[PDB]
Amino acid sequence: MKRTWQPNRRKRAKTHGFRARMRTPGGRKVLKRRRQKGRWRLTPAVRK
Amino acid sequence: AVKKFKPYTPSRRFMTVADFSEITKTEPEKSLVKPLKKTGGRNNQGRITVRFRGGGHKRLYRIIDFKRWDKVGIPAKVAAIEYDPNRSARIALLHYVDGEKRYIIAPDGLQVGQQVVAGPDAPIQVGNALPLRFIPVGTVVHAVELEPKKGAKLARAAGTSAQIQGREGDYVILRLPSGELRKVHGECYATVGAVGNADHKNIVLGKAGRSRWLGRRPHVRGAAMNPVDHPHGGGEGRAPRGRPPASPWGWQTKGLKTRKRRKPSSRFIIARRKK
RNA sequence: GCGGGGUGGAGCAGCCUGGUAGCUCGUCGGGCUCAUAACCCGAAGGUCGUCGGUUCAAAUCCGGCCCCCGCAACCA
RNA sequence: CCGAGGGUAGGGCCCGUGACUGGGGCGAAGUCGUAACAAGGUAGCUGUACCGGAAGGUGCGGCUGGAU
RNA sequence: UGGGAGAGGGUGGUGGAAUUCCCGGAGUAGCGGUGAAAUGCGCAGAUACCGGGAGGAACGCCGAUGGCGAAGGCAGCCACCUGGUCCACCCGUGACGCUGAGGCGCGAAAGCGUGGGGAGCAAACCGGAUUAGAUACCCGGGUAGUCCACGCCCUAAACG
RNA sequence: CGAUGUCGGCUCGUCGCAUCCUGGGGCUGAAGAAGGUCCCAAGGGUUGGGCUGUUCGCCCAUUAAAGCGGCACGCGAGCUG
RNA sequence: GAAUGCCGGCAUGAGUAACGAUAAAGAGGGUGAGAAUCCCUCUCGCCGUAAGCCCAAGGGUUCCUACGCAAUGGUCGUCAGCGUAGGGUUAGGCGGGACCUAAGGUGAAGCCGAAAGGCGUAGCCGAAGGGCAGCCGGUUAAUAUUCCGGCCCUUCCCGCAGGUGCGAUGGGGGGACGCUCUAGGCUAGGGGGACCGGAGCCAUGGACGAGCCCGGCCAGAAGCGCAGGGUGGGAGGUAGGCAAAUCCGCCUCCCAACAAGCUCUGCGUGGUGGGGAAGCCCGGGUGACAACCCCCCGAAGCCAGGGAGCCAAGAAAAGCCUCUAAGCACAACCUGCGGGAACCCGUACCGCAAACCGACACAGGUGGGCGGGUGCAAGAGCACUCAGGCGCGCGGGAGAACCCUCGCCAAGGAACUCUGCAAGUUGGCCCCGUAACUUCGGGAGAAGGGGUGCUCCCUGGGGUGAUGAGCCCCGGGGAGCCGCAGUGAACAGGCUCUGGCGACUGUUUACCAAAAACACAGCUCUCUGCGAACUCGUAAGAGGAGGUAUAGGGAGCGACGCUUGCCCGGUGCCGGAAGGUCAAGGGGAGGGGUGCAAGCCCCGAACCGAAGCCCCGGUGAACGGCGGCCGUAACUAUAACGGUCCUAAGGUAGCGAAAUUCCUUGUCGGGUAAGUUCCGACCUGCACGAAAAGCGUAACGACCGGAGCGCUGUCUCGGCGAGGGACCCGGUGAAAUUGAACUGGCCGUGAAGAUGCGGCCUACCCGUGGCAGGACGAAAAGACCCCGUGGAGCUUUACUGCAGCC
RNA sequence: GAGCUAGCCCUGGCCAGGGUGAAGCUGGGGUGAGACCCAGUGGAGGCCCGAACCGGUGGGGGAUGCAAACCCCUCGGAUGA
Ligand SMILES: [Mg+2]
Ligand SMILES: [Mg+2]
Ligand SMILES: [Mg+2]
Ligand SMILES: [Mg+2]
Ligand SMILES: [Mg+2]
Ligand SMILES: [Mg+2]
Ligand SMILES: [Mg+2]
Ligand SMILES: [Mg+2]
Ligand SMILES: [Mg+2]
Ligand SMILES: [Mg+2]
Ligand SMILES: [Mg+2]
Ligand SMILES: [Mg+2]
Ligand SMILES: [Mg+2]
Ligand SMILES: [Mg+2]
Ligand SMILES: [Mg+2]
Ligand SMILES: [Mg+2]
Ligand SMILES: [Mg+2]
Ligand SMILES: [Mg+2]
Ligand SMILES: [Mg+2]
Ligand SMILES: [Mg+2]
Ligand SMILES: [Mg+2]
Ligand SMILES: [Mg+2]
Ligand SMILES: [Mg+2]
Ligand SMILES: [Mg+2]
Ligand SMILES: [Mg+2]
Ligand SMILES: [Mg+2]
Ligand SMILES: [Mg+2]
Ligand SMILES: [Mg+2]
Ligand SMILES: [Mg+2]
Ligand SMILES: [Mg+2]
Ligand SMILES: [Mg+2]
Ligand SMILES: [Mg+2]
Ligand SMILES: [Mg+2]
Ligand SMILES: [Mg+2]
Ligand SMILES: [Mg+2]
Ligand SMILES: [Mg+2]
Ligand SMILES: [Mg+2]
Ligand SMILES: [Mg+2]
Ligand SMILES: [Mg+2]
Ligand SMILES: [Mg+2]
Ligand SMILES: [Mg+2]
Ligand SMILES: [Mg+2]
Ligand SMILES: [Mg+2]
Ligand SMILES: [Mg+2]
Ligand SMILES: [Mg+2]
Ligand SMILES: [Mg+2]
Ligand SMILES: [Mg+2]
Ligand SMILES: [Mg+2]
Ligand SMILES: [Mg+2]
Ligand SMILES: [Mg+2]
Ligand SMILES: [Mg+2]
Ligand SMILES: [Mg+2]
Ligand SMILES: [Mg+2]
Ligand SMILES: [Mg+2]
Ligand SMILES: [Mg+2]
Ligand SMILES: [Mg+2]
Ligand SMILES: [Mg+2]
Ligand SMILES: [Mg+2]
Ligand SMILES: [Mg+2]
Ligand SMILES: [Mg+2]
Ligand SMILES: [Mg+2]
Ligand SMILES: [Mg+2]
Ligand SMILES: [Mg+2]
Ligand SMILES: [Mg+2]
Ligand SMILES: [Mg+2]
Ligand SMILES: [Mg+2]
Ligand SMILES: [Mg+2]
Ligand SMILES: [Mg+2]
Ligand SMILES: [Mg+2]
Ligand SMILES: [Mg+2]
Ligand SMILES: [Mg+2]
Ligand SMILES: [Mg+2]
Ligand SMILES: [Mg+2]
Ligand SMILES: [Mg+2]
Ligand SMILES: [Mg+2]
Ligand SMILES: [Mg+2]
Ligand SMILES: [Mg+2]
Ligand SMILES: [Mg+2]
Ligand SMILES: [Mg+2]
Ligand SMILES: [Mg+2]
Ligand SMILES: [Mg+2]
Ligand SMILES: [Mg+2]
Ligand SMILES: [Mg+2]
Ligand SMILES: [Mg+2]
Ligand SMILES: [Mg+2]
Ligand SMILES: [Mg+2]
Ligand SMILES: [Mg+2]
Ligand SMILES: [Mg+2]
Ligand SMILES: [Mg+2]
Ligand SMILES: [Mg+2]
Ligand SMILES: [Mg+2]
Ligand SMILES: [Mg+2]
Ligand SMILES: [Mg+2]
Ligand SMILES: [Mg+2]
Ligand SMILES: [Mg+2]
Ligand SMILES: [Mg+2]
Ligand SMILES: [Mg+2]
Ligand SMILES: [Mg+2]
Ligand SMILES: [Mg+2]
Ligand SMILES: [Mg+2]
Ligand SMILES: [Mg+2]
Ligand SMILES: [Mg+2]
Ligand SMILES: [Mg+2]
Ligand SMILES: [Mg+2]
Ligand SMILES: [Mg+2]
Ligand SMILES: [Mg+2]
Ligand SMILES: [Mg+2]
Ligand SMILES: [Mg+2]
Ligand SMILES: [Mg+2]
Ligand SMILES: [Mg+2]
Ligand SMILES: [Mg+2]
Ligand SMILES: [Mg+2]
Ligand SMILES: [Mg+2]
Ligand SMILES: [Mg+2]
Ligand SMILES: [Mg+2]
Ligand SMILES: [Mg+2]
Ligand SMILES: [Mg+2]
Ligand SMILES: [Mg+2]
Ligand SMILES: [Mg+2]
Ligand SMILES: [Mg+2]
Ligand SMILES: [Mg+2]
Ligand SMILES: [Mg+2]
Ligand SMILES: [Mg+2]
Ligand SMILES: [Mg+2]
Ligand SMILES: [Mg+2]
Ligand SMILES: [Mg+2]
Ligand SMILES: [Mg+2]
Ligand SMILES: [Mg+2]
Ligand SMILES: [Mg+2]
Ligand SMILES: [Mg+2]
Ligand SMILES: [Mg+2]
Ligand SMILES: [Mg+2]
Ligand SMILES: [Mg+2]
Ligand SMILES: [Mg+2]
Ligand SMILES: [Mg+2]
Ligand SMILES: [Mg+2]
Ligand SMILES: [Mg+2]
Ligand SMILES: [Mg+2]
Ligand SMILES: [Mg+2]
Ligand SMILES: [Mg+2]
Ligand SMILES: [Mg+2]
Ligand SMILES: [Mg+2]
Ligand SMILES: [Mg+2]
Ligand SMILES: [Mg+2]
Ligand SMILES: [Mg+2]
Ligand SMILES: [Mg+2]
Ligand SMILES: [Mg+2]
Ligand SMILES: [Mg+2]
Ligand SMILES: [Mg+2]
Ligand SMILES: [Mg+2]
Ligand SMILES: [Mg+2]
Ligand SMILES: [Mg+2]
Ligand SMILES: [Mg+2]
Ligand SMILES: [Mg+2]
Ligand SMILES: [Mg+2]
Ligand SMILES: [Mg+2]
Ligand SMILES: [Mg+2]
Ligand SMILES: [Mg+2]
Ligand SMILES: [Mg+2]
Ligand SMILES: [Mg+2]
Ligand SMILES: [Mg+2]
Ligand SMILES: [Mg+2]
Ligand SMILES: [Mg+2]
Ligand SMILES: [Mg+2]
Ligand SMILES: [Mg+2]
Ligand SMILES: [Mg+2]
Ligand SMILES: [Mg+2]
Ligand SMILES: [Mg+2]
Ligand SMILES: [Mg+2]
Ligand SMILES: [Mg+2]
Ligand SMILES: [Mg+2]
Ligand SMILES: [Mg+2]
Ligand SMILES: [Mg+2]
Ligand SMILES: [Mg+2]
Ligand SMILES: [Mg+2]
Ligand SMILES: [Mg+2]
Ligand SMILES: [Mg+2]
Ligand SMILES: [Mg+2]
Ligand SMILES: [Mg+2]
Ligand SMILES: [Mg+2]
Ligand SMILES: [Mg+2]
Ligand SMILES: [Mg+2]
Ligand SMILES: [Mg+2]
Ligand SMILES: [Mg+2]
Ligand SMILES: [Mg+2]
Ligand SMILES: [Mg+2]
Ligand SMILES: [Mg+2]
Ligand SMILES: [Mg+2]
Ligand SMILES: [Mg+2]
Ligand SMILES: [Mg+2]
Ligand SMILES: [Mg+2]
Ligand SMILES: [Mg+2]
Ligand SMILES: [Mg+2]
Ligand SMILES: [Mg+2]
Ligand SMILES: [Mg+2]
Ligand SMILES: [Mg+2]
Ligand SMILES: [Mg+2]
Ligand SMILES: [Mg+2]
Ligand SMILES: [Mg+2]
Ligand SMILES: [Mg+2]
Ligand SMILES: [Mg+2]
Ligand SMILES: [Mg+2]
Ligand SMILES: [Mg+2]
Ligand SMILES: [Mg+2]
Ligand SMILES: [Mg+2]
Ligand SMILES: [Mg+2]
Ligand SMILES: [Mg+2]
Ligand SMILES: [Mg+2]
Ligand SMILES: [Mg+2]
Ligand SMILES: [Mg+2]
Ligand SMILES: [Mg+2]
Ligand SMILES: [Mg+2]
Ligand SMILES: [Mg+2]
Ligand SMILES: [Mg+2]
Ligand SMILES: [Mg+2]
Ligand SMILES: [Mg+2]
Ligand SMILES: [Mg+2]
Ligand SMILES: [Mg+2]
Ligand SMILES: [Mg+2]
Ligand SMILES: [Mg+2]
Ligand SMILES: [Mg+2]
Ligand SMILES: [Mg+2]
Ligand SMILES: [Mg+2]
Ligand SMILES: [Mg+2]
Ligand SMILES: [Mg+2]
Ligand SMILES: [Mg+2]
Ligand SMILES: [Mg+2]
Ligand SMILES: [Mg+2]
Ligand SMILES: [Mg+2]
Ligand SMILES: [Mg+2]
Ligand SMILES: [Mg+2]
Ligand SMILES: [Mg+2]
Ligand SMILES: [Mg+2]
């Protein structure tokens, strides 16, 4: 049966991408959060 | 005169279609259509603000000339009478001797090849657009402005009419299609005659699907829902309203008046509606 | 179990708030009519379901017994 | 091959019969009213409509086979 | 061929009286209704009166014992379209006629369907009276219907 | 109640005897046949259907007879639902 | 030492279940230390509208080659999508970008919001839509419309020639459109040939044949031929297309008119460039100088923006063409020609799967194109087969119970069971034939029945072609042959009678309910005059609607037919400029404080004073409600009728033991041998009843009742057979569970159901296949129930607030 | 967080084959003209049978599964909401 994960590069980077995070106050705080923690990736990798 | 089908399917039994007889041009004037943004009932927040809307046939919007006082004294010939799906009426194409083309709401009795005109000096014949204050008292009329130069707003649906009961200063007294008696400014424009396609009310849609083609999605009774949904939701088995019959949002629906109290229009409504 | 009732012959008031039994019909006698009904004039008939208490006094207030309607009798 | 008939399936007509149900006819002295015949005490009859225990009533139109 | 009389029919238009409602005025203690009353309405201003507006329906006098139509039936006035009929002349065809099972059409009222319209009226229904009762007659209301268009129904004391 | 699955059917039985039948008896208002009533007896037996979820019951047709109860109203780590 | 404690480690079940579709294997030869498992061959079987092939997404080196086998692979492993290393993806023309817009997103102007932010015309962004120039072959271990060969084409820059009022983000045209049906001519693809080429073949009884087997093409510029698409020409006037305009629109006039012409596509041919089989002999070479022709079928694809019909009325923008304005006409543009210039990113590989989404090399999921042949009426159906791909990554044996899937069964034939649940029967085509009823369409594939193969003979019409042969497509008649049987295999309705509910096709609880539930056309009520009501938002702003009472919101009812009675006292709503009550505010009779005093300051009556409520009316397809007792007829019984109490009014029509009836399996009738169900009646309706609609109703229904025929392993009642497991052997090897265990029966006892206490009886030690009575077996800190001054959803005339509205 | 799901918006795509035969149009009949009748033509429909596709009715299997919804047989829609 159709499972929930149907990957899509365009959907991934438009939804969770860096520029998506940057245009929203919540989103910026996410990036601030992940920098503070030392996350290697601030953003889900997607091959464009 | 509406058109019946033989009952060769359960739906063809009662389904009736317009006769389309008065229509003489089966395709719109390309210089006068434009993309009609289908809304499906959603507003600029993306929220259903008018329930049960969507999924109907694609349409192009024929531009209608609800002003007509743009071209005082410029007569025009009746090119054709077409189909407009964005309204209950028919539209008539105008080939202005100016060389300009416009659509108007087709009245009843308007004939292709006749010439109409708009303005204070116009003749009192079907199709001419005059300022209200110049049309003889007692004559029917349509496409009426509510305020001068603001656009035709009254009597534009198929079959509707408006009769001029009398005058009083800068204002004439109209009987609207609702039966309401209203004072409208005399300088407001209107068109001699009643909108055509009177037989529009006798169309029997015939089956669910036809309603769906019209953009009209299925409607759910609050009685069929649950208390989180609607004042009439809940109850074991069927149930009477069990409370004053109400809408999903609380307010009552059987008699409760909703016109705004202090509305300045009230000074010009002479007699509220009828039947 | 919880509520209401029981009074001339029929159906009802009076009970709450003790001292008084009242209304319609019917029944009896008289009248009008040739006669009956209707109508009119008079009258009689209820010891208040029963027993027991309270009271100076109980249809009435409080118990018991009897009958008679009404509601409830749910969770597995 | 045809073929009496036998068999299978489906029709049409007639007759008998059937819980119950419909009105009808008749039946010396039942109950309820009083609808019609006098202007029958609201003239009657009528087609239709609706209504009512019942006769009937009422509306709409008609007829005199209505009176003074 | 020339003439005539007629509410014959269909369409469109339109006139005035009256009723009801609404608006303004002025005015106040009742009005309405009956056999007598009550319901009802009215001091939250009715009735009566003047002016204004809206809407529907029927057309007073003429009107007659009259006229027209095959019948049902047709009544303000105007115009268009259309049927019938009588008279005159004595002009044309030359028995081309009468009737009519069937068939077809029209067919008052009520009634039905789809739209409209709704003043007055009014089955149903409600109320007030009367009465033993009064699911009636009388009184106050009142919905269909009555009215228009289209389509049905096809009835009659459709009678002379 | 940190779970003992609950009616009925099916399958499989097994036990009790207050015995439905078959076996042995006394009394009888037991002539015979056939019944009634009680005693002894649990070895074996104790049908097929219509209706209802039904247990039960009623009915049809037979029978020697169409017994009654226990086994967590026997039996869902056996089935059914 | 216990917390169903936390972490880790190791046990138990156990050599146990399983090792993942029952499409299937066998032998020979190789390699290597080792082989059922890797390589090669021959045989067998499986897919073939796929299990073959090509795209897109997703994946991200998984590709190719060499060398490896510890782990991964459910066994093995010499193999591999595994480890190591090396290699491999080449474009002006394919895709995307340097082009265009769609929803949507962003957003100078602007608007709004405590902050953050929300809006918003233009513009910008945004694609699998528009627009735009490459086709056939060869080549590598691995890339190819990309390299190479051939033959084509595009844009930009510049130059030359000719032409022209040139010039645009500005005007106009075009782009530019649905659904169904569909003409002509093509092409893709396919069938056949007694014709053309071909290595070879003659078997086992026959055949040296008009025999067999295999092939008989692809691309191509200009032109030409065929078939289509698109398209009037000229003149005069002009006020419209927000400047101008010779363009476009409008009007008049003349000519042309199914044409033609001009133009643009498709197809065919076309200089030329390629391809080329079986068979054989080692991916190659030979075949071969291969031949490359005729006929038929033929698209859903092409011409194409084709045609007709219909209603539900079917994007935008650029490219492109045209018009002109600034300007500029030494320019510029157009046409032809030449040279030069032409960047960025993708390209490997899987891609219905072992490489994607499912934790797995997972029987699941995943959009597009191609998808051959024969027969069965057709077809993407079915069976078998081509190309091509596979035998599913444990095997060998055995031939028990039992389980699964499947085959047959004497006699009976639903007796099974809640139920014909299941499984039978029926089954395509053609012909004959078909009832009640009906809304006249239907019911209908009703029901029921006949036929169906092969051979010879005669013959009718059609497409092609030519009017003929040939091929191909429909038929008709006659005579025969064979079998148990002719849609001989596969795929392919059982039917009827009669109720309930719902009109109908639809919709639904993803993952226990598909229904009678929701929806539905239709009916009514009601709100709304437009800056509409209503909705979402603090707002701006949006939806409603670029709509306007024949429209839009809300509510009930639910096709259609015949209908929908009475009650307005209570609640809701609508109306009501009187009255009564009524807050802030107004007002200020008159009090109080303080001060020497002017003053400052406090309280405060009458009276004026909104909505709401009170009060007066209306209102049911508004919330709703629609009685009791007693008596009465010339047999009895029952009451048409009467008496009285109460109400706002006392349930009308129609229906009724009903999806509703308690007593109840009511009573009567039908059906049956027998009927708690069914149907038909009756009416004391516990507790129908009229838009939470009432009574019907053709048709429809994987709904729920009842009955019959057919036919059956459902059953009496079971038997036998098949294969996949179970069983045995080699390989790999779990799980929940588990205080420890040296873990028997009875009758007692015990916290009331004891392997564990007592008495007695039984009993050598340990396994294997089976069964499921017990271990109050496992799982789950009972969902029932109660408790907790635990929680959450829902309600309202509970309380108190708030939005909103007045 | 709407890469599952639900609705809507934009833009594309897909639905083998067979069956039934509405209006209309033609011809004829009919009539004063009509209504209408017949035959041919036509190809309508939330029409019919049935693949793909979308589903999920009944039964069986599965139940530490192939699978945290699967498999087999059967069944519903299949130009339309
Ligand atoms: Mg899903
Ligand atoms: Mg997706
Ligand atoms: Mg993407
Ligand atoms: Mg994408
Ligand atoms: Mg996306
Ligand atoms: Mg976003
Ligand atoms: Mg992003
Ligand atoms: Mg911030
Ligand atoms: Mg780092
Ligand atoms: Mg992030
Ligand atoms: Mg019709
Ligand atoms: Mg029209
Ligand atoms: Mg445009
Ligand atoms: Mg919009
Ligand atoms: Mg927006
Ligand atoms: Mg937003
Ligand atoms: Mg948002
Ligand atoms: Mg809404
Ligand atoms: Mg909506
Ligand atoms: Mg229109
Ligand atoms: Mg509209
Ligand atoms: Mg005005
Ligand atoms: Mg309608
Ligand atoms: Mg639409
Ligand atoms: Mg609804
Ligand atoms: Mg509900
Ligand atoms: Mg619900
Ligand atoms: Mg919610
Ligand atoms: Mg609620
Ligand atoms: Mg409710
Ligand atoms: Mg409910
Ligand atoms: Mg409900
Ligand atoms: Mg209920
Ligand atoms: Mg209700
Ligand atoms: Mg209620
Ligand atoms: Mg309410
Ligand atoms: Mg109004
Ligand atoms: Mg009292
Ligand atoms: Mg007293
Ligand atoms: Mg009294
Ligand atoms: Mg006393
Ligand atoms: Mg409870
Ligand atoms: Mg015989
Ligand atoms: Mg007597
Ligand atoms: Mg009399
Ligand atoms: Mg009389
Ligand atoms: Mg009288
Ligand atoms: Mg009456
Ligand atoms: Mg008064
Ligand atoms: Mg006064
Ligand atoms: Mg009026
Ligand atoms: Mg007169
Ligand atoms: Mg003469
Ligand atoms: Mg009364
Ligand atoms: Mg009296
Ligand atoms: Mg009297
Ligand atoms: Mg008539
Ligand atoms: Mg317990
Ligand atoms: Mg436990
Ligand atoms: Mg259990
Ligand atoms: Mg059994
Ligand atoms: Mg004895
Ligand atoms: Mg025994
Ligand atoms: Mg029991
Ligand atoms: Mg019983
Ligand atoms: Mg018993
Ligand atoms: Mg015996
Ligand atoms: Mg137990
Ligand atoms: Mg017990
Ligand atoms: Mg079980
Ligand atoms: Mg059980
Ligand atoms: Mg157990
Ligand atoms: Mg157990
Ligand atoms: Mg067992
Ligand atoms: Mg301890
Ligand atoms: Mg544990
Ligand atoms: Mg713990
Ligand atoms: Mg732990
Ligand atoms: Mg460790
Ligand atoms: Mg551990
Ligand atoms: Mg370990
Ligand atoms: Mg151990
Ligand atoms: Mg072990
Ligand atoms: Mg074991
Ligand atoms: Mg296992
Ligand atoms: Mg397994
Ligand atoms: Mg399989
Ligand atoms: Mg297979
Ligand atoms: Mg080695
Ligand atoms: Mg090996
Ligand atoms: Mg090995
Ligand atoms: Mg082998
Ligand atoms: Mg090999
Ligand atoms: Mg991966
Ligand atoms: Mg290894
Ligand atoms: Mg190694
Ligand atoms: Mg491994
Ligand atoms: Mg594996
Ligand atoms: Mg190994
Ligand atoms: Mg190239
Ligand atoms: Mg550049
Ligand atoms: Mg660049
Ligand atoms: Mg704020
Ligand atoms: Mg973007
Ligand atoms: Mg872009
Ligand atoms: Mg693109
Ligand atoms: Mg497009
Ligand atoms: Mg390109
Ligand atoms: Mg090319
Ligand atoms: Mg190539
Ligand atoms: Mg190389
Ligand atoms: Mg367009
Ligand atoms: Mg269509
Ligand atoms: Mg070609
Ligand atoms: Mg072929
Ligand atoms: Mg070529
Ligand atoms: Mg000009
Ligand atoms: Mg082209
Ligand atoms: Mg070769
Ligand atoms: Mg050679
Ligand atoms: Mg196609
Ligand atoms: Mg095309
Ligand atoms: Mg053409
Ligand atoms: Mg645009
Ligand atoms: Mg110059
Ligand atoms: Mg030029
Ligand atoms: Mg490549
Ligand atoms: Mg698949
Ligand atoms: Mg695919
Ligand atoms: Mg693979
Ligand atoms: Mg999984
Ligand atoms: Mg996952
Ligand atoms: Mg595997
Ligand atoms: Mg082939
Ligand atoms: Mg076939
Ligand atoms: Mg295999
Ligand atoms: Mg397979
Ligand atoms: Mg064995
Ligand atoms: Mg199998
Ligand atoms: Mg067989
Ligand atoms: Mg055999
Ligand atoms: Mg048998
Ligand atoms: Mg049988
Ligand atoms: Mg039989
Ligand atoms: Mg078959
Ligand atoms: Mg057959
Ligand atoms: Mg029949
Ligand atoms: Mg029927
Ligand atoms: Mg019929
Ligand atoms: Mg069929
Ligand atoms: Mg048949
Ligand atoms: Mg047939
Ligand atoms: Mg034959
Ligand atoms: Mg043969
Ligand atoms: Mg079938
Ligand atoms: Mg249904
Ligand atoms: Mg339903
Ligand atoms: Mg119905
Ligand atoms: Mg319905
Ligand atoms: Mg369907
Ligand atoms: Mg479910
Ligand atoms: Mg669920
Ligand atoms: Mg779930
Ligand atoms: Mg769930
Ligand atoms: Mg299920
Ligand atoms: Mg359900
Ligand atoms: Mg269903
Ligand atoms: Mg519904
Ligand atoms: Mg329905
Ligand atoms: Mg209706
Ligand atoms: Mg209405
Ligand atoms: Mg708008
Ligand atoms: Mg009917
Ligand atoms: Mg009321
Ligand atoms: Mg009231
Ligand atoms: Mg009220
Ligand atoms: Mg007030
Ligand atoms: Mg109530
Ligand atoms: Mg009430
Ligand atoms: Mg009635
Ligand atoms: Mg019963
Ligand atoms: Mg009954
Ligand atoms: Mg019964
Ligand atoms: Mg019933
Ligand atoms: Mg009931
Ligand atoms: Mg019962
Ligand atoms: Mg019985
Ligand atoms: Mg009984
Ligand atoms: Mg019987
Ligand atoms: Mg009874
Ligand atoms: Mg029916
Ligand atoms: Mg259905
Ligand atoms: Mg169903
Ligand atoms: Mg039978
Ligand atoms: Mg068996
Ligand atoms: Mg076997
Ligand atoms: Mg085995
Ligand atoms: Mg051994
Ligand atoms: Mg081993
Ligand atoms: Mg291993
Ligand atoms: Mg121990
Ligand atoms: Mg031990
Ligand atoms: Mg032991
Ligand atoms: Mg032992
Ligand atoms: Mg014990
Ligand atoms: Mg022991
Ligand atoms: Mg011990
Ligand atoms: Mg012991
Ligand atoms: Mg012991
Ligand atoms: Mg023992
Ligand atoms: Mg075992
Ligand atoms: Mg056990
Ligand atoms: Mg146990
Ligand atoms: Mg325990
Ligand atoms: Mg659990
Ligand atoms: Mg629990
Ligand atoms: Mg806990
Ligand atoms: Mg707990
Ligand atoms: Mg607990
Ligand atoms: Mg619960
Ligand atoms: Mg408890
Ligand atoms: Mg408390
Ligand atoms: Mg406490
Ligand atoms: Mg609490
Ligand atoms: Mg707030
Ligand atoms: Mg409001
Ligand atoms: Mg999604
Ligand atoms: Mg199809
Ligand atoms: Mg057929
Ligand atoms: Mg046509
Ligand atoms: Mg089955
Ligand atoms: Mg299957
Ligand atoms: Mg189908």
